[PDB]
Amino acid sequence: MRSLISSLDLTREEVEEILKYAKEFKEGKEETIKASAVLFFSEPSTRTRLSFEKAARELGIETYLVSGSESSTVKGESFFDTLKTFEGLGFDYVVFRVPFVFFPYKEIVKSLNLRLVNAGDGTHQHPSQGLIDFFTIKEHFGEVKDLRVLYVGDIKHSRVFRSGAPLLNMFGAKIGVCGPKTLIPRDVEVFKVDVFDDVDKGIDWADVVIWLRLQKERQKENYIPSESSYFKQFGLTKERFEKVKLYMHPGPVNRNVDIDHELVYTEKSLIQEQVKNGIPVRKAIYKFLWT
Amino acid sequence: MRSLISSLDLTREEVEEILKYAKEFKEGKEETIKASAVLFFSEPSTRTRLSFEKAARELGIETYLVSGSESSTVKGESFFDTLKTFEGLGFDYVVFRVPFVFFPYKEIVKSLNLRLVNAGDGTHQHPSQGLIDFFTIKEHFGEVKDLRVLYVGDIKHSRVFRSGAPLLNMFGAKIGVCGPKTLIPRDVEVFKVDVFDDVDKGIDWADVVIWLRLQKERQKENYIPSESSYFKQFGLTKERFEKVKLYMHPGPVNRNVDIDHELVYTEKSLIQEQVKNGIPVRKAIYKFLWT
Amino acid sequence: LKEAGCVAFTDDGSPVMDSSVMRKALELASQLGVPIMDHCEDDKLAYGVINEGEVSALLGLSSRAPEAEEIQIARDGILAQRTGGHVHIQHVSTKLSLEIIEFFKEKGVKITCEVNPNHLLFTEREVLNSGANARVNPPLR
Amino acid sequence: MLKLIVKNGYVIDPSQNLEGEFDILVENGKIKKIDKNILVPEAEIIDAKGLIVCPGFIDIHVHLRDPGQTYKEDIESGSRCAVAGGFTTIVCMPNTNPPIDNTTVVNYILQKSKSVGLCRVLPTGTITKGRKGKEIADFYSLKEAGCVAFTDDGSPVMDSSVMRKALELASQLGVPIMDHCEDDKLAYGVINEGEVSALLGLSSRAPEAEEIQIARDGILAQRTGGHVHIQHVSTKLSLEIIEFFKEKGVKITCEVNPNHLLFTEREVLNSGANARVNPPLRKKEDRLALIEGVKRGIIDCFATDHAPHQTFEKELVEFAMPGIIGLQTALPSALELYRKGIISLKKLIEMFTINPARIIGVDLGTLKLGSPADITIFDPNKEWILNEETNLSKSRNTPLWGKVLKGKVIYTIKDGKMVYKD
Amino acid sequence: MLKLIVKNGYVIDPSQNLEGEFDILVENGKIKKIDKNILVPEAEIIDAKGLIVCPGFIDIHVHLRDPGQTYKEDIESGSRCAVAGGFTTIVCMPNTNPPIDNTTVVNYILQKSKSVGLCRVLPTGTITKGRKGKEIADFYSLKEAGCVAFTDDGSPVMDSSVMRKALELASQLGVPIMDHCEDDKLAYGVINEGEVSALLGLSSRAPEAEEIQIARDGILAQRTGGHVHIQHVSTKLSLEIIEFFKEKGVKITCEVNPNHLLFTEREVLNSGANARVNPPLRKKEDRLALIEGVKRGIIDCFATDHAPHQTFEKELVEFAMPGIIGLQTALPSALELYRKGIISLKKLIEMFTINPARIIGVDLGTLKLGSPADITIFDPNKEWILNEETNLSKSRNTPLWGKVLKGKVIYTIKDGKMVYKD
Ligand SMILES: [Zn+2]
Ligand SMILES: [Zn+2]
Repeated sequence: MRSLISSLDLTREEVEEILKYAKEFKEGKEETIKASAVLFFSEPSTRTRLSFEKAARELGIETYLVSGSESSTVKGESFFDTLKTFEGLGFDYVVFRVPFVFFPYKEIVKSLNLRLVNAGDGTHQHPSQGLIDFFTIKEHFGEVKDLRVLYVGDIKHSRVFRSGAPLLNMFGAKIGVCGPKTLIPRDVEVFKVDVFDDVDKGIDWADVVIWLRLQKERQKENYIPSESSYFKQFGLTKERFEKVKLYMHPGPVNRNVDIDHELVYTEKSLIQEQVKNGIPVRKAIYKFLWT
Repeated sequence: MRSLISSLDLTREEVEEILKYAKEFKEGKEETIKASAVLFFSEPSTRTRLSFEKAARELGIETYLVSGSESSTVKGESFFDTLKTFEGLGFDYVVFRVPFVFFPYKEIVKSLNLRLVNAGDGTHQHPSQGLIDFFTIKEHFGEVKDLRVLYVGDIKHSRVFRSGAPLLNMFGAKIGVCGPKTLIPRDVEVFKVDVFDDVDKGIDWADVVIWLRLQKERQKENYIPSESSYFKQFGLTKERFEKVKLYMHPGPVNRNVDIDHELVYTEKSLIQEQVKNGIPVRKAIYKFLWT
Repeated sequence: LKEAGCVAFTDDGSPVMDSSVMRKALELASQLGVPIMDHCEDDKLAYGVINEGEVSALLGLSSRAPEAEEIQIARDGILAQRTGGHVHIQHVSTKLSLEIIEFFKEKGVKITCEVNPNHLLFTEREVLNSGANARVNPPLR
Repeated sequence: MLKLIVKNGYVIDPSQNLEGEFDILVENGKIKKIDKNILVPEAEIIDAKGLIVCPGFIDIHVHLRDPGQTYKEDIESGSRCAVAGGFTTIVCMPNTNPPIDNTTVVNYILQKSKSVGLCRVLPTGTITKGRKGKEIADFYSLKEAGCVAFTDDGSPVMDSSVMRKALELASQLGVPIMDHCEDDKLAYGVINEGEVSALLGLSSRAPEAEEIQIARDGILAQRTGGHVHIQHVSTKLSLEIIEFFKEKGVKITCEVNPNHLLFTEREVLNSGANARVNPPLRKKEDRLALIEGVKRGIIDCFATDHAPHQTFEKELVEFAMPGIIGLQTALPSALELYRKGIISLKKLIEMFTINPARIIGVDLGTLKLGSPADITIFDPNKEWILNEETNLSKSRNTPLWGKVLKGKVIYTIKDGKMVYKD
Repeated sequence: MLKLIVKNGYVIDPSQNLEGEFDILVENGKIKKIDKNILVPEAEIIDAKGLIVCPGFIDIHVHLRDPGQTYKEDIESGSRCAVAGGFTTIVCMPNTNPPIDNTTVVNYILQKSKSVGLCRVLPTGTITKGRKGKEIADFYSLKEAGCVAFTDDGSPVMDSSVMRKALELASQLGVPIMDHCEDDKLAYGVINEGEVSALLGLSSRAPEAEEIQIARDGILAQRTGGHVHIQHVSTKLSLEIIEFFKEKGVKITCEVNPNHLLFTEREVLNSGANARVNPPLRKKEDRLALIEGVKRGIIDCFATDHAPHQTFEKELVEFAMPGIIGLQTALPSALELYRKGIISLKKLIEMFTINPARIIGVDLGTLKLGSPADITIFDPNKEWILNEETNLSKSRNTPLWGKVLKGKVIYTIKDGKMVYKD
């Protein structure tokens, strides 16, 4: 049973093979995978769940949905027991999104006759979003090698950054981060990153900027004073628009916090392209794991 | 329209016929039932709903899900009106799980052009779990006749016990119960049961022990002093493991309350077998009612 | 209330849970020459729907313990003996209830009781034949 | 000594129907032989010529105030009073601080009592956590650690479902509930609702508070099949209700405080706060009812309710802590029932020995061959006074302080070892 | 035997500056004589030819989980691990359930430990009632019952006035405060704030949480004249701050967990939840700083922080209980400092014996004539593995599970009595 838990477990060859399938699926490739999948979205994320679900259904995979965990929290029941129940019910795939960090995972994954697809585990990994962001950048520029890719925002809590940065690094891109200094890990050097204090300097350096969703929670946690000050310091404002080359944004946009309400759909925006590329990348992941 | 509300309404012949189908479905029988089913899980129970849903889908039945009742509680709207709406929408089956006791039911069932499948009604009945437990025991021993089957825990609130005990009795098994004395009905003799005060004596007598899920609620209700004392008095501990012959557990395990966290998957455990047997038994129920 | 025409005081269909309240009501009512009519059913032991017996065990319907009634009858006979008030027990449904009432009558205590003809006709099994039309407080035993 | 002989004494073991002038041979802490004129060379000798020999007394109701109130009494001073009054087994109440509601408190008491080594101390646990009345305590862990009964003493359980649940769980474990019966809505004042409260205007505790809860407990014991033990009966109506349930085969037992046999509510006028107790001393009619209850077998045993409080807790009746001491004073108190031809001596002994032993389900209160050598030796006619010279309690709270007492313990033998000598 | 002789072994008593090949005569549980070739007819003999003989080890930081979590460990299983690892005295932490904040819990532990009879168990009390941080505990009753120090371990004291007050009251009583230094506003995550937290996104515990509280504690010890003992130093800045205050004559001591000497935050990548501990395993630079701290005398003693947790409490790092076991594993862990020529053998022994003895103010950790015969006998070169065959703890939570260890206890002697044999 093959699984996809972390971008750190992918080899170059594997990324090449996934992105090749993704491009074929984008170009109209059809395939039938005769399998069932449970979409276990303990943490709900409609956009991601619909994307995995529609990817699976277009491949002929029967999909079953557990959402909210359906009132989360079965007391006394582990994540392992839930997965083991899925195995007993005969599911081929489990696509899971959970609010905790699934670590360690190697030995648990090995003990299960399931193809596990991590759709986001806390603050740890979101491999398909990493791949989608990589694919989108690659579709635009041809190659990612030597590109200067800036992530802006809450790096510390970002499973999307942790999934994309290592993929981009593996293929020769240069990563930068910019955000509230309270939200940049002290050893962010593990990702081999340039650090900008000032988002304007970051924007001038970048070929492409990836605004990460700012969660309102960060204000109450004292990482930022307010959302509107965060927008002024770090967001894509109308003044910054003239300078930005190209930009992306993974989750749903927090308008006038991450990105100006007028700037979501522009000729410099690849935001809608990432939405479009999610299904073909997730079809490629199902296919990749069907061995 | 045939329905399955209660294990008390099943004749020997009917149980024989259901378990025959269940065994054929376990051995790989395929069948198409051209029908629609609504899964109406007012009380959510992911494991049971997935099992009924996957059973139905593998038979080609189109399934529709109403879960949480989707915010429960339509004020002024009865359970009858909901069922009558399902009938008007043309559903063939209604699989329902509700937090109240559906009683009386005979005359309501008679008035509806629907195949009703009780997936749990409060503290009353859960016929498919009864049958699954019966089937699992029978798969292991060949016959249930003369077996000593011990249920441990909250007998008073147990629809699983009320569904299984009469089936096992009908085929010549001997039932025992053991639990907090506050949770044993005073007239539990209606089920023709041996009563053990001490779970160790119960374990020595039993061929198979069925640990019933202890709900944390019972502590606040003063039926038990604490979950960890309950584990010590009644649970499957590591010391008890050496003495236990074989054991089962219907819902999700409340680890270190019902069963020690290390003892869920062992060579003496039929817990994962019950999960496995749920789909074939529930396929057999759909088939049984398709007349 | 007595001056306007009330002939007795009851919290029917609720029990009085505080014994001092029941004691006080008996004192004041006896001073006025009128009885207390009591719905005896301790609400900690009787909050379910039918008798705690074979039908509740079989079906899993919540139950009302016979002791809820007996405990309150005993309480009421003790209070009537100590206050000299007249208590009237509203709907006796068990044998132990009748043994306790007679215990106090034999002492000259002003305790009376009545029976619902339905408890003379029907048991808890009527729940299996008439459904909710057999639902009553205290239950058919 | 390997071997001990209690010589020349008048033996009464009611559990065995044994009376007469026998000697007793003790070996390895156990009753070896009972026989006319016994001798073994250099076996140790206790001379009981002119004295009564019987099984060691058992008091199923003692406050040792240990832990947490050990300025009133402790396990050592408690166990000293116990043996000085003929007791080789006592049962301590759980209203200590911290209360006996976890196994750490249980084990502290067992190990401390083992060190003091005078007297078997058997703990009870609470019915509810903290005795707060809201959540049932852990009966199972508590019973397994050594608790022999559950009580919320000196608080009542007000929720009947809680009491019903406690009886169910305790019966499942084979142990009784001991209940302090006094409805807190009817008993929150200081003395009996009678002539003294009317006269003086002191707040009162209605007799019905006790009776209501006794009736409740007998009904619950009948319906659950549990064993309830009524802790301190003080009225005639209480005894009529208990007998109503006994006559039905209900497992209901009761005990009497020798103080309710001696004293009425008028003692408040003579001893002030030293007559303040829960439940209160009632009227003459109740006192005589209790004596008749002891005579006619409704009351199963004597139990002191030894409840030490300091002198500063015993000044103005309104503010006094309720309780009377009684371990050292129980025997001579019981003995005036005997002198007044109300009970036989055998009957007196039953009520201190085999009767309380059967209530707590212990194999003691007996001189059966093979049973532990817990033996009491007394003089029914010897006079003394409980005062500063003779008091072993850290407290003095008794209406009998300074009165002449008749009947006294000469020896207490616990497991073949002498632990008290007059 | 009246008399015991430890024959043929290499004796090291650093407190007395004694080393060489001597025999030891023990009588009535005390060190009688130390001399070249000793013999007394039919005095009992222990043959220590080829082995190191030194004073019994003292561990001032052990969780016995007793009362209340005895599925993890108890006083007996704890005292077994202790003696199997050379320890004749251990100091138990107060974070039990119920916590050590009253004399009943203290006395339960003393009496239980006395029954087990292997190992001196010295309790500590909490700093605050319930370890809730709001009210100071009863230092006086607790010290008088036998507590040797006060700690809120494993919680920090967040209110500086509370810590100041605790130091004042404790110094008045002649006892130290043991502090778990980790500011709860800066340390509420699961692992070190370093490369592993950045990489994986696990919540972190800032090194400054520890340093801020160490600095605070040294300032308070200087101003109050109290003795503070820092429980588990894990960074270089921590050691620089401790030394800043030592150099001023401030009574501040510290200990190191052998696990912070062996392992960095990367062990989280190799052992998962078995590397989860408070304070966390830090970086390579901190590990080497600690070793230098041990070498240059800033760190006063080794203390295991033996912290048993079950396997189900050690799965996903996010949800794992913090703690590592280490009683049985301390000696061979320390011994690779010796093998790597970082510390002498004498120095190793000091840090297990007289150094911790002086921190808790106990007259142990010594083979002085007249002192109790607490003696440890070991083989610095003998190999073994901690696995199911050799583990005496009810738990297994250590990154050393299944690794080859070098250095092992052959005998543990407590009060002249052999209590552990290889
Ligand atoms: Zn008492
Ligand atoms: Zn610690």
